Amino acid sequence: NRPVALITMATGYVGPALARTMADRGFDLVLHGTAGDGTMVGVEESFDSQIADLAKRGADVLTISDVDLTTRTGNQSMIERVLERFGRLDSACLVTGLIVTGKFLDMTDDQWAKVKAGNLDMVFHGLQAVLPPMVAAGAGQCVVFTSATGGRPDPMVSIYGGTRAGANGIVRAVGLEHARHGVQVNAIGTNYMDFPGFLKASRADGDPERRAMIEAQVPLRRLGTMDELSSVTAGLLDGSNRFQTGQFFDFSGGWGA
Amino acid sequence: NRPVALITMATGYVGPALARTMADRGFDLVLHGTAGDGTMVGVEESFDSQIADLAKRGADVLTISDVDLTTRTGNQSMIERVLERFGRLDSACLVTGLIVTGKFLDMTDDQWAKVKAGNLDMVFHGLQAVLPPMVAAGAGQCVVFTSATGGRPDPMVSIYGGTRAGANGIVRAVGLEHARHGVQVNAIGTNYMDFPGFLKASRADGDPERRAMIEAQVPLRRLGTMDELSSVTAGLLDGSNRFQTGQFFDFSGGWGA
Amino acid sequence: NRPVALITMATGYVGPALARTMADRGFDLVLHGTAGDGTMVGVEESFDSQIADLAKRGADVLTISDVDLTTRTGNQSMIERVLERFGRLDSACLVTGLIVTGKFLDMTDDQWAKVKAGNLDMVFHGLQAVLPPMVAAGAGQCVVFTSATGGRPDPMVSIYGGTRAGANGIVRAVGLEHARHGVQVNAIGTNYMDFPGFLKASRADGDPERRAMIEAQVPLRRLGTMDELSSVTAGLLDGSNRFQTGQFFDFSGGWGA
Amino acid sequence: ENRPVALITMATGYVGPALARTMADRGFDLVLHGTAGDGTMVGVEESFDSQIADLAKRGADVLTISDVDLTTRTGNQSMIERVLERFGRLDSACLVTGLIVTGKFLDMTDDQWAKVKAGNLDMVFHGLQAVLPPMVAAGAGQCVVFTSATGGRPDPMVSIYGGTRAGANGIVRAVGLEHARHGVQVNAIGTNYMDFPGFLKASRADGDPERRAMIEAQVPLRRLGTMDELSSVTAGLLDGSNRFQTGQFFDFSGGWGA
Repeated sequence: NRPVALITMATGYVGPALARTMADRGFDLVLHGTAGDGTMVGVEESFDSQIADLAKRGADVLTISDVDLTTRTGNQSMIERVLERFGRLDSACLVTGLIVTGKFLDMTDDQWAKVKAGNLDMVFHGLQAVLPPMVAAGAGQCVVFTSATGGRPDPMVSIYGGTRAGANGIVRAVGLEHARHGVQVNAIGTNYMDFPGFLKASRADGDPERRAMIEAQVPLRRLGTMDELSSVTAGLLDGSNRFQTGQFFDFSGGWGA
Repeated sequence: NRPVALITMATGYVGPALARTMADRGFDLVLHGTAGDGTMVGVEESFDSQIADLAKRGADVLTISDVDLTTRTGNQSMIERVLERFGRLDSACLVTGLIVTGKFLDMTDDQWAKVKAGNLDMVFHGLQAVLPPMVAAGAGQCVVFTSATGGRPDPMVSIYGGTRAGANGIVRAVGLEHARHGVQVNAIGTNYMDFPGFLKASRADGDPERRAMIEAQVPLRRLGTMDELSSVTAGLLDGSNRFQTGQFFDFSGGWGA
Repeated sequence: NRPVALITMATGYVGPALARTMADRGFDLVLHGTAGDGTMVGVEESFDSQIADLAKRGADVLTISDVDLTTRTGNQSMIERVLERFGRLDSACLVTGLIVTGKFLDMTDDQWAKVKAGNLDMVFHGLQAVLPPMVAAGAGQCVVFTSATGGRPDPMVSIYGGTRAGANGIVRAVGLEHARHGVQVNAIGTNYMDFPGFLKASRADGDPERRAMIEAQVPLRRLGTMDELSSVTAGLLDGSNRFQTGQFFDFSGGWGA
Repeated sequence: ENRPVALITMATGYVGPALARTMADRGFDLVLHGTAGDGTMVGVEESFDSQIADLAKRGADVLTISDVDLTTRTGNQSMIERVLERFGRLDSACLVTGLIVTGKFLDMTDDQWAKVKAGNLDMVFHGLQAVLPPMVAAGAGQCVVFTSATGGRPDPMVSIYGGTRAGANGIVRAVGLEHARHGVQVNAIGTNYMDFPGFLKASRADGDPERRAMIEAQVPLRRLGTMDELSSVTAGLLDGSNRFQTGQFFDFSGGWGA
């Protein structure tokens, strides 16, 4: 019997690559994201284009694209649909967050209201939904993607970086509370990754002059690739490492060290 | 003229002792308080008994008891009133939070909203109100009280400790973002303190067998007094130390070491 | 043109397991350790027996067991022999440390001198030996095994825990000082692992119920295996992840969260 | 009548002078250890001849100790033996430790490595071993070990120095927790960008405003810390007013180590 791996926001960021890598390791996948083709605001790899590659790797694919992951209902709905299809949930990769930057005294009630939703509510409702089935099974592995800024909340990223630290804080407590059930909850915070999502936050967009200045701010003088991030993320979701929980791993080329 | 120091939730916890020593250090006082049934500090010393003593120490007191610090309007209104009374704001001690404990999967949507309001809203709107008058003056010292759990979000205090950890991160960024203006924003996190609030929550206010057990959980084998906590807090708000900002300080007899 | 992977104290702990998986990933190997067989003073797997298996996995092997890794000579010499055999060093796993425990005030000038040599001198000399060949090549992946006590130096393990924390600090700085040359240097710190060393130093066999008392102390209620550890270790040395450096990874089932 | 005793090492510079004045104001008798001599000497920012005079006007007696090697058991053990014979008690101790060593990690020699270990680690291990017995017997005591803000963020060009300082904090943490049940506190203060010679020389900005202008700009609060500020914070951990912190590390670098 093939285990199941849930990957939220799987139309972009690490989802696609992680989906291919998790399939190779013998997992069935339940991708969540934005339904659509390459010409979409939040889609860089479509479901159908993915389902054909994951099927050649021997994986069945449930897809979910009609849930507000910032609410209890949307998260519980996703999990209820995952369990009726496959009847199990062994791994969950909850990608969370809304990026908002600027001066702390220019932040508005709306910005403050919506950064808590992306960075904290997605984590709280996401974990309340994925854990119950893992607790009953006696084994599970979760990876909550927060942000490297949570490890070092810096100026001009105050509310965004602070709430991410709160997310990592929740992850630690939750990772240790359910460790005695064989369920692992860990956090992975990235920064300076090579994907269009981060290219929108920083006005580099492949610009050689602006790209070089961004690559200069990281100790390893390069941006991270989704092939690298998927490898380490799968290491915490493929049952090959069951001795880490409640921890936060900075993945930013030495930036968050 | 005398420097002005604001103290929130000043009827309990560190408020009383802090105002006593700050007056001894030459500060005028703005004491904020609340008797709302849903508040964590409580009423340990009434403003009626405090203004009497603090006036014997040479301080003029402004009292505020009709503002909700979980909202922008309440905080902004509170700062309108201090600047009309004294025309300046130098030090600010923002006590925040709303205690909620339990197993992560037993948390309700309102317990999750009550902790976001106490632990994060009071800080976002509190800091957005005290900083402008300090930045204009080019000087200022702020201390926001979070909790020792922010440095170690443990099981059974997942969303409390977690949101405290998010507030400590906000403090880090804000304390650095406004360091250029000579503004200090630090955060103190306490635990195992000797005051009616904690004594009653742990059911050790009239129990010797309980206190002995409770105190054995602190490396220093005792509960911290408010004179100790005010002495440490006053050193970050009396002008004697202008070289620490954006930092978190554990105050728990080593529990958070 | 297979890349080379150096592993030290490869007769026990992670050495044996790591070698196999590194061989599985296409690495020629250089193994340091002691001579003997059958846990004969730290020999969990004799070199004679390892090369046999590592050869079936298509990996050449060089053995070194006559150097003192607490000195500049032994380390600089060990690398002289690695490069004359293969002419390259792409990965290095430096295992370091001599265990000492007891009351801090009962420690002697001898115990203090010993733990410094195992926990600090080995790291300092080791890194000065493996880095040069990687800096020249422009690529390299190093891992220094310290101890989970380095993330939380506790009583009864003061000098041992502190010196480990010193090792981590070095690894942090060194990992950042050479990230611009494309060289990674990270640290792993374990505790409660299922291997003769910890088992003997914790009364594993003899009071076998004591093992249950020890497992109760780990959040995940188990001892880690060298397969899990080698999988994580290999992931920082197999070239799949080149976006982390100067970081410390606790590996103690959450005990260091 | 009966005054508490406070031991301060390396008292001729850094924080010792400003710390000795505020401790005496708080009613403490003092034990000053330093590399004694006149102001014209290296590391001597304020001679004991002048310090002792100032502290007596503040109502504090003073004992001087200037012939011990604080990197060895014999030195610290002797220092404390002479402290007890004079005052019969030891209540507070501020152990200043370390020896600055910077540069690229590869360029580090066995002698540099051996020396940063003796300054950042040997002084801590032996110092705490000598200070704690009388404090434990007295059921109460407070120690502050001065490491370095680098211990909180070991950066490039300061590897072995910051690394060993990190270990120093780790020892302070373990030792601070192990003896908390005896009423004894041990904490660590790590500073940087302080306005005093030792740092001004290391940073290569002693007589240069242009370079110091750059140095201060590296600090969030855009200035260098003063010994009055540091002595104030330090005295709070040694004057009996705060007995609820131990095994902790306090960064004091204007936000640089936040």
